[PDB]
Amino acid sequence: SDLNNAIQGILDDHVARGVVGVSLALCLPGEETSLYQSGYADKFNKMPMTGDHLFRIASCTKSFIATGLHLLVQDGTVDLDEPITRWFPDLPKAAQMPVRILLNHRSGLPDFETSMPMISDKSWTAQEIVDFSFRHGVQKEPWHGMEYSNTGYVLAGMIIAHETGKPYSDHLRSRIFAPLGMKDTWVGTHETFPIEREARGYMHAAADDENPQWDVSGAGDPVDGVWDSTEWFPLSGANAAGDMVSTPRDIVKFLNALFDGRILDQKRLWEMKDNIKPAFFPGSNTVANGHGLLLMRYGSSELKGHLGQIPGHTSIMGRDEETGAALMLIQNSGAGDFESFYLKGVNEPVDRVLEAIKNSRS
Ligand SMILES: NC(=O)[C@@H](N)Cc1ccccc1
Ligand SMILES: [Ba+2]
Ligand SMILES: [Ba+2]
Ligand SMILES: [Ba+2]
Ligand SMILES: [Ba+2]
Repeated sequence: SDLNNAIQGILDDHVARGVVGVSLALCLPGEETSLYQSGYADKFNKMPMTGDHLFRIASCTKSFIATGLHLLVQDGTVDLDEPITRWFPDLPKAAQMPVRILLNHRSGLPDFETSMPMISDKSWTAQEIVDFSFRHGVQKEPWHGMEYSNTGYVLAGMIIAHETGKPYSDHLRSRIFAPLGMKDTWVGTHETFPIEREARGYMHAAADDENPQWDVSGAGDPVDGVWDSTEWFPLSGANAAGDMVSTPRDIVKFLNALFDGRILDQKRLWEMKDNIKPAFFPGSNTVANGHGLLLMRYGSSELKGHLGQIPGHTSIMGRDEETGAALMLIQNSGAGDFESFYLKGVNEPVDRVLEAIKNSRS
């Protein structure tokens, strides 16, 4: 179609800007998932990006942890409004923290991401990360306002594990990956994934990388204007906040099933996607969030899904509720600064795609 051609052109233009590679999966109503790629999986080997290359999805993981949690709500063992003192009795302010605040970025919890060394081989524990957060972050009052929280999701993961008696990867695999045939999806803290299949991730030595969000010391020198950051950070360090590995294809599988109502009942899905308040994420198109899903605005279209930033892999997934379209776009270029083109600019091709879809429907 002319749509195919416009979309490939969008991805082509984006890599021509200096993005190493990009992988897209897009499903439209009444149609199969279409896959598109441009540029390279591996910059130095000049290996072409395919629909089978795996990426670290970063915070897109949170949508799966939220889903996992809401599933345990359905099982009747968890209440979205009950205090987390049940699982975390000695956690400061826990009595003011209902289960839901862990998912909605309004808990005031101290965060760990900006203090955590991104270059490391340390195997982290969920509790280590929690203790590390309280050591290095600033805690605010629950319900102070929205401030993006990775710690809330780590604690969510710990609930999943206590309520099921196994690592949270087991719950996500049996209740989500298996039933939907997501065969190319892994949970990084608790599962070994095949590195040889992963697209390489690239941090760019860019001029607009002024205020890096990460401790990226120990990097060494850039080759051809980039670092290969694929294996800088062990995924256990992100844990339930960003440890998943997947393909745009598998992500769209998840997204179709979620919005179709084939995972969560009507009430848990409404909670995830419709029970919303305003939300900010620096550099991004985020305007609101629910309990596991961000609302990201692209002119006259909006996606409900998530963004993900983990060194070298930059992702946007979501569902446009008006058009029915589900998408996951991951590039293997990034930087440290939220406002860098290599981070924030992942939104440009996304915006262009939603407007091309719109055109072909007008
Ligand atoms: N926006 C993101 O995708 C990152 N917060 C994911 C992440 C969590 C924890 C550590 C590193 C990375
Ligand atoms: Ba500086
Ligand atoms: Ba390492
Ligand atoms: Ba509109
Ligand atoms: Ba037209």
